[PDB]
Parts: sequence; C-alpha cells; structure tokens
Amino acid sequence: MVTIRLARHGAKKRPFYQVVVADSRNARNGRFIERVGFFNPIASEKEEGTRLDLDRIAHWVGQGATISDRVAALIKEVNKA
Amino acid sequence: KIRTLQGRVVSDKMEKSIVVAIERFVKHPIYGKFIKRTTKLHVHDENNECGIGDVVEIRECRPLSKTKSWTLVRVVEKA
Amino acid sequence: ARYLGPKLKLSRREGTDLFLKSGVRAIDTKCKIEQAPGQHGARKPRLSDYGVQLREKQKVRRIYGVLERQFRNYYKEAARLKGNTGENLLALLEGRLDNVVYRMGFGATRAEARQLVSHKAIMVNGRVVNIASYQVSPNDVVSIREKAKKQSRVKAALELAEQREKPTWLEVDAGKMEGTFKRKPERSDLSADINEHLIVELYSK
Amino acid sequence: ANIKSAKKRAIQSEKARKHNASRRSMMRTFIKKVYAAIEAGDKAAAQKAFNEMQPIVDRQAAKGLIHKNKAARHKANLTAQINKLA
RNA sequence: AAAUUGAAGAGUUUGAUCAUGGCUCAGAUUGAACGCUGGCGGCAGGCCUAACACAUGCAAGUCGAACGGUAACAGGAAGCAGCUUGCUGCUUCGCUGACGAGUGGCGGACGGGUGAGUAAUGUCUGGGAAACUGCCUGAUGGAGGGGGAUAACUACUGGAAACGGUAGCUAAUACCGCAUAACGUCGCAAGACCAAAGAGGGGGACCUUAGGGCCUCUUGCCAUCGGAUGUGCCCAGAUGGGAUUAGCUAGUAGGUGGGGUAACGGCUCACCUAGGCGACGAUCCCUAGCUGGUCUGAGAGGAUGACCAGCCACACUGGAACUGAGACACGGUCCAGACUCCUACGGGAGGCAGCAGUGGGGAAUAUUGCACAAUGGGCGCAAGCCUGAUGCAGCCAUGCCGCGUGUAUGAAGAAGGCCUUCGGGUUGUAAAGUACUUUCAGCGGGGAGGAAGGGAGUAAAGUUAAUACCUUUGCUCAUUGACGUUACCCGCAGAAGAAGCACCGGCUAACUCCGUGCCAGCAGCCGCGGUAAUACGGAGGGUGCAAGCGUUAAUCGGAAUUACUGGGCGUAAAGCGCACGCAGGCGGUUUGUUAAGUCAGAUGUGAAAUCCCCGGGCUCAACCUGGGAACUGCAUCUGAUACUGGCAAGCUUGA
Ligand SMILES: [Cu+]
Ligand SMILES: [K+]
Ligand SMILES: [K+]
Ligand SMILES: [K+]
Ligand SMILES: [K+]
Ligand SMILES: [K+]
Ligand SMILES: [K+]
Ligand SMILES: [K+]
Ligand SMILES: [K+]
Ligand SMILES: [K+]
Ligand SMILES: [K+]
Ligand SMILES: [K+]
Ligand SMILES: [K+]
Ligand SMILES: [K+]
Ligand SMILES: [K+]
Ligand SMILES: [K+]
Ligand SMILES: [K+]
Ligand SMILES: [K+]
Ligand SMILES: [K+]
Ligand SMILES: [K+]
Ligand SMILES: [K+]
Ligand SMILES: [K+]
Ligand SMILES: [K+]
Ligand SMILES: [K+]
Ligand SMILES: [K+]
Ligand SMILES: [K+]
Ligand SMILES: [K+]
Ligand SMILES: [Mg+2]
Ligand SMILES: [Mg+2]
Ligand SMILES: [Mg+2]
Ligand SMILES: [Mg+2]
Ligand SMILES: [Mg+2]
Ligand SMILES: [Mg+2]
Ligand SMILES: [Mg+2]
Ligand SMILES: [Mg+2]
Ligand SMILES: [Mg+2]
Ligand SMILES: [Mg+2]
Ligand SMILES: [Mg+2]
Ligand SMILES: [Mg+2]
Ligand SMILES: [Mg+2]
Ligand SMILES: [Mg+2]
Ligand SMILES: [Mg+2]
Ligand SMILES: [Mg+2]
Ligand SMILES: [Mg+2]
Ligand SMILES: [Mg+2]
Ligand SMILES: [Mg+2]
Ligand SMILES: [Mg+2]
Ligand SMILES: [Mg+2]
Ligand SMILES: [Mg+2]
Ligand SMILES: [Mg+2]
Ligand SMILES: [Mg+2]
Ligand SMILES: [Mg+2]
Ligand SMILES: [Mg+2]
Ligand SMILES: [Mg+2]
Ligand SMILES: [Mg+2]
Ligand SMILES: [Mg+2]
Ligand SMILES: [Mg+2]
Ligand SMILES: [Mg+2]
Ligand SMILES: [Mg+2]
Ligand SMILES: [Mg+2]
Ligand SMILES: [Mg+2]
Ligand SMILES: [Mg+2]
Repeated sequence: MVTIRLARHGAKKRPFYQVVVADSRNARNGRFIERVGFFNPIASEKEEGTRLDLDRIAHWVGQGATISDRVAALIKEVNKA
Repeated sequence: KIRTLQGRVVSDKMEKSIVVAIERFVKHPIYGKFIKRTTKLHVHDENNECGIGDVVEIRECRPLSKTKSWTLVRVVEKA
Repeated sequence: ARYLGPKLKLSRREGTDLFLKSGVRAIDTKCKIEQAPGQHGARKPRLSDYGVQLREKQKVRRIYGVLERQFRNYYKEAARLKGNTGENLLALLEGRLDNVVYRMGFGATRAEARQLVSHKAIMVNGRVVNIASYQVSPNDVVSIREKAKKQSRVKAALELAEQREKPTWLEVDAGKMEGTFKRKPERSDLSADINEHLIVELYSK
Repeated sequence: ANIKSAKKRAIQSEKARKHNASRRSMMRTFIKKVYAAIEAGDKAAAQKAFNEMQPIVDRQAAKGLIHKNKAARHKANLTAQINKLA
C-alpha cells in the first residue's frame, strides 16, 4: 500500500534520508510518488536536521497512507517543537 | 469543449468508413523551413454521407475496428 | 606532491626573485640570479609567445607553491567566478592559508608557513586547520597555537616580516601572534610584475 | 521444486485446479443447456433453462471462479436471445 | 540578487608565389589495457569478451491469536528407586511455556540479475475511454442455521531411488448446500437471482460449568458504493542505416451477426462488401534495448546510453497453461530438446543473466567476508523470525580530491661528475655542517555520532457492569552497534619510514660531449642516420608533469574538411547536351473576412538525480545537502492581426 518512509541517500557513514511517499513494493531508493521532507541524523548544531510538510503528510494519511515507525517518531519530534 | 481535428476525405470505398488526411505546418528541426506533413486516419462514417474530396470534421473515440479510433462529427464543406 | 629540489634554480630560471628564501641575505650574494641554471645557462633564451606565457604561469606557480592540477582547478574556479578571471585567480591564490600565514609573518617563507600549517600549529576562528590550501574568508582570525608560540622560528619570521611591506588587507598583532583577514586583497595591492592575462591566454591555447 | 513453500504451493494449486475444473464444467453444462434450448426454438424450455442457469453463474462469480462481468454477460446475452424467440 | 564570461592555430605539394585540397599535430575525455614506478587518506568505480559451462555454501519465508495435534525439551502433576533425606534417574498425563511434521492464511508476481530479443510490439512527450485492482483507507448494512469430506495419524504394501498404492479415524478462518437479498447483477418494467468465519484478553449477576455465549473490548469475515495505489487498453507526434530492397497484404481493409475478454477491438468465427498500406519510403535486408542523462563543442551540432533512477524485455533452448488481486511466474507446474549426473537398466535428478566462487574466453575487471545495529521489504496483535535487499568490511593508483616525502641557515662556491677556447664554468645552498619543528606512517592512552525504538513497571485519561482487560499520553527502571583497535583528541621518539616517468631539430618548454657511420637504429608529420648526428645509443646538464608518468585503443575538437548557424561549381572537384512538363517549392497589387502559421498572456504537465546560481555540513577539497533557476517541449484556454496561409470580391504593372 501507499506508505511514508525514508529513502537513504548521502554518503558512506553520513546518511541523509529523504522522507518520501511511495508504493511500498518499490525499492527503498526507487520510484516514489511525492517527496515530503528530509531528515539528517548527523546534522550539526544550528542546522535544520529535520523538515516535514505536515500538510502533505496529513493529506496522504487521510487518503489512506501508512507511516513507517521512524517517520512517526520524526513527526512526533517535529510536533513537539 | 473537445479536442477535434479537421481534414479532407481521400477515400470512401469502405462501408461506414472513410480515410481522412490531416495537414500540419511545422518548422523543420534543423533547417528551420516550414514544411507540410500529412497524417491519414481511419474514421467511422455512419450513414455514409461523406464523399471523396469533402472537407470533414473528426473527433477521437473508442476503438471501433483494428484501425479505426476516430469518428465523424460534421461535414464542413462538400465537394 | 611538493617540489623538494633547490630553490634558487627556480628563481634563476624565472629571471627574478621569487622570495623562496627568508631574505636575511641577498639573492645576488647567494646565487647567480641573472643567469639561468645549467651548463647552457649563459645562453640568451629566445622565447616564443608560448614560451612567454608558460614562463609567466610557471613563475606564479613557483611563487605560491602550487602544482599543476591544483593550479588548473584554480583557473577553472576563477573563470567560473564572476568578474575578471586573472584577478579572481590572483585572489584565490592569495586566499590560501599558507600564503596568509606567510603574509601575516608567522613564517619566514611560504614553505615554512606551509610546514607550520601542516604540523598543526595554526588555528582559524579557534579551530586547528592543517590544510595548506584552506581558503581564508574575510573577518577570519588566524592565530598561532599556544604550544607553538615558544618556537624561535616564529619570532625570527616575525622580526623578518616588518622588514618588508605590510599587507594592507590584513591586521596582525605579533604580541598575541594572531591576525585578522579583513578583506580580499585587490589587484592594486598585489605585485605589478605579474601579468595574469598571459596565464589566462595560455589556458585558452 | 527447491523451496518447501513452492512444493506446498504446487500441491495446493493442483487441488485448486481439480476443484475449479469441476465447477467450471458444471457451469458450462448449464449454459449449454440454455443455448441448446434456444437453438431448438422452444421459448418455455429456454426460459426454464435460463432460470436454472442464473443462480449457478451468480454463485460462481461470488465464489470467484468467474467474474461478475462474465456472469452479467452470460445473463444478458441469453436474455437477449430468448426474448427474440417469440 | 544570482543562475547563456563566449570562439587561437601549426606542419606538409613549389626554384619561389598566391589559391585549392587532402593528410598530420598541439586539447578535452574513458567501466579502459599495457610498460616503468609507487607513501597515506577520503569519496566513488570495478567481466565492456562467452545470453559460455558451472563444484560448493548461502539469496523466502512466516503465522499456535485459523486447525487437528505432541516428534522433541522445559516445566507441572503420580508412582518407584542409587537415594546424598527429598537433590537426582525411569516410566503415565498436551495440563502449561512452546513446538518437528501436517492442514489452512498471507507472502513467494516484491526485492535482486542480465540486455539475448526488440527499429516500434518497445521507449519519450502529450492526450484519451471501453476496464480490473491483494494489502491501506471512508460510508452504509450484514455476520443465521446445517452438511459431507480430507491431510496428519494407524495398519498393510510397491520401488534401488524419486515417488507412490489399499483400508480405517479426525479438525478448522479448508469445502459445500439452505436461509437472509438491495444504493448489487439481468431486465423497459413486473419480476428473478447472488455472501459470510471465527479467534483472542478480561470479567460480576459470572446462568451456567467452571467453562461459556452471559457482558465488554480488540481483531478478523461478507455485500455494495467511494478514495488511493497499481495494472490492462487506444490515439497523435518523435525515436538507426540501406532503393545496387518498389511494390506489399485474403483475417488482409471495412461491415452485420454470434462467441470471447476485466475491458474496446478481426480478439475469434460465419456471411457480405473489395477493400487496406506505400516515394511524407510500404515490404524486404543489416544493426540496435529506450529515456533522464554522459563526453565533446563558443554555440549549433557530433558521439554515446557503464555506474544512479524511470520504462521495457528475458530467466538452459522451444512450447503451454494452472493457481492467483496480480504470472503465462529467475531460485513453481507440464511437455519436447541438448548437455551433466544417479540407477538394481524398469526408471529418476538438474538449470548462478541472485551473492560469493570455479573452469573457459579475453589486452582486461575483486572476497567462497561481517551484521540485520540503521533504512526498507515478507509474515505476525506483538515479541520476534526471515532478508547475499541493504549497511559495512576485503582486493585493485581505475578515476577524482586532499596531504606527506621536511623547515631555516649554510661558500669551502668543498670533493666527485660533465664541459672547457685550460683561464674557468656547471651540478650548486645543491651536499656536508649548524639550528629547528614532527603533518602522515609507528607505539601508548582517551573517545563522539550513526539509537529511533523495543521490554518491564507505574500515575492519569478514554472504554465497560467492572479499581478487569485493551488503547493513548506522560514519568521511572535496566538495556539494543556489524563497522570497531570508528572518526576525532592527547602523549613518546627521532628527519628519522616515503620519487618517479616522459621529453629536450621544428610544431613544442628544454643542449652539449662521447660511441656509431644509410649500419645499428628513430619516427605523429616534416624527416634523421653517408666519419665533427642538439633527431640513433650512453652520459652530464636542462624542460614538463608528479604518486604518478608514458604508450596503445576509442569519441568530439581543431575540420567553415557535409558549411542550419557556416562552403562551393568559367579554368582547382562540381551546370543534366537541350527542352516540355506532373508532383513539389515559390507567388504582382487592393479591400474585407478567418485566425491555420506567427506573436502575447495564463493554466496543466515537462519524475527525482545530473548541469548552473545563491547557501549549508564533513579541519579543506573531492563528496553530501536546502532553496531557486533551467528542463529551450507538448496540450488547452484567452487575446493580437503587421507578415505568411485559407476564403470572397476586385485591379493591371507579370503572363
Ligand atoms: Cu528400479
Ligand atoms: K467493429
Ligand atoms: K571569470
Ligand atoms: K505455509
Ligand atoms: K614534403
Ligand atoms: K593544410
Ligand atoms: K602537385
Ligand atoms: K613554375
Ligand atoms: K501470493
Ligand atoms: K538488448
Ligand atoms: K455458511
Ligand atoms: K470473549
Ligand atoms: K466479532
Ligand atoms: K486479425
Ligand atoms: K466485427
Ligand atoms: K465481433
Ligand atoms: K551538448
Ligand atoms: K541524446
Ligand atoms: K525465451
Ligand atoms: K523477481
Ligand atoms: K533489518
Ligand atoms: K665542485
Ligand atoms: K505506558
Ligand atoms: K668518429
Ligand atoms: K550553407
Ligand atoms: K492561431
Ligand atoms: K491574413
Ligand atoms: Mg594528486
Ligand atoms: Mg519435478
Ligand atoms: Mg622542396
Ligand atoms: Mg555482460
Ligand atoms: Mg536462510
Ligand atoms: Mg510447528
Ligand atoms: Mg472459506
Ligand atoms: Mg443464498
Ligand atoms: Mg541512440
Ligand atoms: Mg485494437
Ligand atoms: Mg542485441
Ligand atoms: Mg566548432
Ligand atoms: Mg542499461
Ligand atoms: Mg547460461
Ligand atoms: Mg485465475
Ligand atoms: Mg513475464
Ligand atoms: Mg518465482
Ligand atoms: Mg538460479
Ligand atoms: Mg556471480
Ligand atoms: Mg585467458
Ligand atoms: Mg598517526
Ligand atoms: Mg542522538
Ligand atoms: Mg623550443
Ligand atoms: Mg658524432
Ligand atoms: Mg637522443
Ligand atoms: Mg564541423
Ligand atoms: Mg571548398
Ligand atoms: Mg583539367
Ligand atoms: Mg574542373
Ligand atoms: Mg549548358
Ligand atoms: Mg522550362
Ligand atoms: Mg502575395
Ligand atoms: Mg528534474
Ligand atoms: Mg522552479
Ligand atoms: Mg491575406
């Protein structure tokens, strides 16, 4: 089904995830429907380490998309500003 | 509205069918000269009204035979 | 990855003093600067236009201690950057950390400043940087490390620096052994004996 | 087969094939009865055969042996042919 | 703001010249290879050939919260006994934690590989109608009452094995009726017809047997209509070469009717019409996966399609269907074929273009590694299990980028080498010597981040008959890292462990001596070598690059040398021997109209990545990354009407 998850990009030992909506069958770094944010797990201080389009995420959830556990945790952290 | 083409009947010997030639005027991609191109379509003509030489009016529809996917709307001009 | 041969042969080939020595003595008293090196050095070199362009480029390279691949990359960056390409190339060369240290006076020569940078004795904005090709931004602070403040060669370089012209785009305090890179040097602040348009034309051949 | 689940899938699919084949034959036999009645020209017999046919194709479509569209096609075609028998 | 800062020539035909014209060179680039040489690190890349054949290990399972059950082992329960005084060992019970085999569900159509085939069946861009769609999601309603089997198992039995055979027993969310039947199907209507499954947690009055239908909650099942996603189908334009391939086609083109598909359709069949395609290149032949992009180029173009991502096709070869929401299915089924293997000779087994690896071919391309810690996927309520995807590690200078191989001083201008008009010059501040620092490598110590979560408790809230269960939100407690001896930081020692390759007549930066004597040899071209060779070979000196440097192959450039931008044809190559003329291209002048070309604006689309601009993070850079710009196109709508086209009416200067 349609899901919201992380595609791993970046370099070796320095991951950088793109938060994307995709048919869950596609490969992790493959075909996706719409990019809705990003998450840098090694972001330096004073640097934006997470950004999500909560309106688009809510729209897709209302359309029936599921959410991966890491993306759910990221949404919780973003909402808890 | 509906997308629609206009052309000239080049054959009407089929039962309820006609061949319509559509002319386009396009710039040559390399030399820049405007040239004429022709596309021939098989068109469904119920009542067999159209004749060879008439300027006719066609629209796109569902497939009706192996080569027919267009149908006649009206006759703009009669030969 | 670094020229390690005799230093005065380069200046003799280029026909001018490249400041490859500290300056305690005279280049004429140390070498036959007016004569090109080698057995046939007394011959009068008829140089073609390509030869003139090449010698100018090699002179700039030998002054700043940059190898060919890095220098070509500098030229590409200078051409990409807006404005006058030759002036951009000169500004990029002057922005190097080893050159900035030498101009600030912590090193007697550019090679000595490069060794000081490499051996982790130089700090930029409070962080240790040991990359000789590091680009120094405006308002940056270049300071000598505390464990290296006791080095006698640093004091010798500092007492040799004021014997030369003071760079107006830097602000150096020798008591604390630290300087500020106020702004990028203009073309006027650099030597007039460098014809960068020759290098620019050479890289279009 | 090299994978245990593949072996089990083969066994299950063969059993499913036998089941499906018997049901498909039964449905086809009833449809053929309707068509033969239409061919004979007996409208009453054709209607009777159609009445016996209709629940069978409906139940098979519900069970998934055929599609609802196929059951509807059979019913529509046979109704159209029966209504012209008058 | 910014995101088009962009364009070099040289040699060679002649005694000399100008032109023409080919050939050759300087540049950039690569999945490269070879020769010589080789210190470190980061990021990436690595069978281009045989879609050749493959040893071995691994690459797809999971669910006991669907079901009958108990092969284990772990308890609980009964007896006996060495008993060592209640610790042990052996039997009986699925009673529990669980679980081998079996039934059932879901997954195995994903993820991964390869480019054989394919020249439009595909791909790209833009449209479209006659369709289905598991898991996810919204709404409205249902979930009643029965039945017959079957695996496992037991007994016997065939066979070397693979694989079976006979009889008997049993369960379900396996299967099949009956009931119910309307925003569903058929039908103008009246009418006719179609479905389902339970499981789990807790519980008082436990309404009845300590369980359950008694209540509640969770989850699951069925029907219909939607959403979302995925898939099937249709049309137009674009997408290689060949005319020393010009005709091709009978299901062929269309029509009617029947059948068929989820769906339109010659998809198929019967009949009727005699059509359909093609110089705007049909048919035939050769080559080829397509795109985003990549290399080159000032641009226009030219070449190209490895890695990354989208699309397609294939899975030992040929063919076929079955199951299924989805396959005509890489690690499924059946048949045939070639190879390999087992056999008791009757008969059986197999498919690395998954990861690693072997043989083979080749100029040439790596380890039979670690872990599911992170991201993602399958199953599961969850815990968790599975995952050669993936994250990492190993090998290789294959590429890009960074750094080091020391710094300062030092005339005795030391020795030695080389040249010398013998005065000297050069190697050369070079070395030695003298003062210094210690990046990297080596040794010792410290030490991030990739970790989110999950598990136990608690308190509150929501539910319900219930302070029970369950869910949610907080708080508390112990924990989860393959990489890994991580990055990084600190300390010790001592310049100590670290430079080569090509070239030096001109193009082209860099010159002499000796050896040889059209020999040996060099060479991209011009050419060099004949006894005073800056061209062969050595040496000294020098030049250019540098952990690389050269050579070979290959593409674009220079080549305005296929010229659209941007060339020529009297004599250099080039005007048909001369005409008439179809198609085609082109069209004097005025008015009106149209709005096709053209122009303006808007909207949708033009995937992401890549390129460019402005920024951010790795000490810098390569690299990673935010936003923009761009994607120069297509379609639609609304406008403009000068020019071109269409239509109508003219005019006389062309005819
Ligand atoms: Cu046998
Ligand atoms: K038709
Ligand atoms: K510039
Ligand atoms: K199973
Ligand atoms: K010649
Ligand atoms: K020439
Ligand atoms: K000649
Ligand atoms: K002459
Ligand atoms: K399946
Ligand atoms: K291919
Ligand atoms: K039932
Ligand atoms: K219950
Ligand atoms: K229920
Ligand atoms: K056909
Ligand atoms: K037909
Ligand atoms: K038909
Ligand atoms: K280009
Ligand atoms: K292209
Ligand atoms: K095949
Ligand atoms: K697959
Ligand atoms: K995992
Ligand atoms: K000497
Ligand atoms: K809690
Ligand atoms: K001689
Ligand atoms: K031209
Ligand atoms: K228009
Ligand atoms: K007009
Ligand atoms: Mg380098
Ligand atoms: Mg078999
Ligand atoms: Mg001559
Ligand atoms: Mg291959
Ligand atoms: Mg396994
Ligand atoms: Mg089990
Ligand atoms: Mg069932
Ligand atoms: Mg019923
Ligand atoms: Mg191509
Ligand atoms: Mg069709
Ligand atoms: Mg091929
Ligand atoms: Mg050009
Ligand atoms: Mg490819
Ligand atoms: Mg094979
Ligand atoms: Mg089926
Ligand atoms: Mg297939
Ligand atoms: Mg399969
Ligand atoms: Mg296989
Ligand atoms: Mg392999
Ligand atoms: Mg070989
Ligand atoms: Mg170290
Ligand atoms: Mg953290
Ligand atoms: Mg020269
Ligand atoms: Mg000689
Ligand atoms: Mg020589
Ligand atoms: Mg050209
Ligand atoms: Mg010419
Ligand atoms: Mg002649
Ligand atoms: Mg001639
Ligand atoms: Mg003539
Ligand atoms: Mg004529
Ligand atoms: Mg005109
Ligand atoms: Mg894009
Ligand atoms: Mg934009
Ligand atoms: Mg007009």
